[PDB]
Amino acid sequence: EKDDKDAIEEKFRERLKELVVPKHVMDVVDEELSKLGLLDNHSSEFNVTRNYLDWLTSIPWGKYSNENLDLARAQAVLEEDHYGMEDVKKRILEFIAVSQLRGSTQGKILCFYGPPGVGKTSIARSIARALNREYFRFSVGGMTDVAEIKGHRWTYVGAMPGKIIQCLKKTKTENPLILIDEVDMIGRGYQGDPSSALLELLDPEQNANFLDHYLDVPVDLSKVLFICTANVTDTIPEPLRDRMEMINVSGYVAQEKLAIAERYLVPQARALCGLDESKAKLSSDVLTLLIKQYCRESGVRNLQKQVEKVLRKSAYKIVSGEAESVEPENLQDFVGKPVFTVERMYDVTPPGVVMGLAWTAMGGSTLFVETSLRRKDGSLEVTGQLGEVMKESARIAYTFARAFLMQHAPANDYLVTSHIHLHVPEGATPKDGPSAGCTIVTALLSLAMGRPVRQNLAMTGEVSLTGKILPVGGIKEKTIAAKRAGVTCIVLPAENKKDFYDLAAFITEGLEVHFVEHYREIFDIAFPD
Amino acid sequence: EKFRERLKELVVPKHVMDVVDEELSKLGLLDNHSSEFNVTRNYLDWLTSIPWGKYSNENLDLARAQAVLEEDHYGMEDVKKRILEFIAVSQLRGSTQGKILCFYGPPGVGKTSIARSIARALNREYFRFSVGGMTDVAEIKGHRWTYVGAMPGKIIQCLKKTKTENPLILIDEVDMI
Ligand SMILES: Nc1ncnc2c1ncn2[C@@H]1O[C@H](COP(=O)(O)OP(=O)(O)O)[C@@H](O)[C@H]1O
Ligand SMILES: Nc1ncnc2c1ncn2[C@@H]1O[C@H](COP(=O)(O)OP(=O)(O)O)[C@@H](O)[C@H]1O
Repeated sequence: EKDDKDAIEEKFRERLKELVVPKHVMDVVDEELSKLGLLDNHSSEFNVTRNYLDWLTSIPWGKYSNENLDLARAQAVLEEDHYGMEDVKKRILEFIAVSQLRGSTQGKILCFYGPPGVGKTSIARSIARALNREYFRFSVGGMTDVAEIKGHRWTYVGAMPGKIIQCLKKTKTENPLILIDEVDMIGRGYQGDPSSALLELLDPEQNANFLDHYLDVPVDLSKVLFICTANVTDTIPEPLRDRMEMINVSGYVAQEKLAIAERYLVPQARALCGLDESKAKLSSDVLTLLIKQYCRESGVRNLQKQVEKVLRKSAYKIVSGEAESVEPENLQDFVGKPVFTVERMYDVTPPGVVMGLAWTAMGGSTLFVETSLRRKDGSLEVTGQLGEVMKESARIAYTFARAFLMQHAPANDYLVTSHIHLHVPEGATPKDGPSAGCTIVTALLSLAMGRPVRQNLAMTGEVSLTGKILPVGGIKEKTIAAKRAGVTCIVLPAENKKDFYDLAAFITEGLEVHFVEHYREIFDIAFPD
Repeated sequence: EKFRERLKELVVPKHVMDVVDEELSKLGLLDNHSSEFNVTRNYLDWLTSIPWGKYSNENLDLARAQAVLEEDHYGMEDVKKRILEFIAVSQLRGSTQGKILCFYGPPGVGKTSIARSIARALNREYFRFSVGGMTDVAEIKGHRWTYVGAMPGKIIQCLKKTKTENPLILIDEVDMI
């Protein structure tokens, strides 16, 4: 009757010899071992007990992983592994200083929202490497159930604990670092609870006594590192966001991205062919055209897709025809074909038509605004996204434009006595709706005066009904697109003054900027006389 | 294992490995009695059934196309001329143009017949789905799996049935949108 112990029970005690299991597991193991010795092989509970003891002994209970860090060395690792993220490194070094007084780990939980292709997942690896800390990743994008994170009922046959516990086993961790991908993209289902379970993951006091369905024990992890990723602020659940340590990451400028590609992406890519690193001929010139053709997107995702394929092509060829240092002329040969055209395809802008800036999940983008005549009464017809907030902002803009006209040029009654059609592209968040307020006005006055703007001028601003300008969100992301599209001048609200000066270096030089409080100012700027 | 057999021929893109593996792994977690298991199996079946990176061969000639055009229909001097222009341009590049092709005329003139003839000319697989009188975008994009009798996008369907990456699709009655 005890013959069944020799087969499996032997492996349990040997793995547990070093483990110092907590207070709750004192009585659990005693109960489990006693049952396993006396229950038959054909018993359902025997199989469950076998699986339970196998998991408990595999879990790093009480075997401490020695967290070692150095202030100066950690800083260097960040510099070495990644380019940019200046603010992020500072913030992370601030954490290191915090932990050093505390004489132990600190359970500050960070998140980086913003455009993709910034390297959120890779930054985490470097942080972990700098902190000599073990790392694992969750994808909340597909998180749908609590039974995913907390496991299934122990009683149920063939049950398995949650992802966090699976993480605990595999990495042999006591002080883990955790990544949480796409917090904003939480899945749904009949168990809509994982959204609120993320809240449980936030507070260290709820991380402590974190119940697992299979382990029949609350799991005590306190003061543990976590990193999260997102796209835009609004999409994150409010109760999570309010306590979460919200931090932004910026996009990449042309020359910034070029150096990144050469220095990091190419060597990582060159690894995947494995051919000799020196006398590589992926010079700036080759990459400059890759920028123009593929890299309309703010991040490096499309560049990475291209470059990785460039070196994959090289690998094949080691044994496929004479490459003869295959890796400007032969750009189209090696890749295939050009794709993208000039962004400003009507640099000679029609009257009634102006371009502005808007923000999107994928990154900052340039959006065009067109007005058209459809030919007492007079009306504006609005098209595009049919969201109510777009309509009301336009109505405001429409009326102010009329108001502006009646004092500036009382003789003209173009806008007053006509039906005008207006179109706006779909690439706008709710907050971007107001953001493109003045652009409409300009377009309307452009259509009314029948003259296009001072050439190559972009702009972003909400307009009051009496014409004063109001603050807008996402200045960082919007400015990138402006420089990308190669605008001469940007005019912004006075209250947005701080944000621009605080940006990266590269974007600042070669851009004319004026700060505005009232639209009267923009009128004179946009139209010389 | 059977999904792996399906994936053996129709290999998914490199970023889809994780999605496929994740679904298959959690299928192992879900009991075959659970509601989600049945839905999961459908999702995986639909995913694997798509001919990812798999396309039937295309052998073609402009002169042969004219012979097909002549034998299938009489007349349409201008129409034959117009369509051979696109065939010529497509042959030159060896790939599909950015610009797309549409035909207008009286009902029963043979607009759909031309489409069938072009497919036969190119030795190309053919499918047709109608957009005449539709008002719901969800008809195009399908519905999420939680819907009772979950049904995907029509475009996804036609790709699956044709068992190719490069099918000839007739999107009829675009005017009646
Ligand atoms: N600023 C940067 N410096 C160096 N490498 C970078 C930078 N930004 C991105 N990368 C590269 O991005 C890769 C990973 O990108 P990833 O984290 O998957 O993107 P995302 O943050 O959009 O999910 C890494 O291999 C890394 O080399
Ligand atoms: N010029 C033609 N020569 C031969 N058959 C024709 C011709 N025009 C139309 N047809 C016939 O029309 C039938 C179907 O027409 P269809 O494609 O439905 O027309 P439409 O697209 O205008 O509604 C086919 O059976 C085909 O034989």
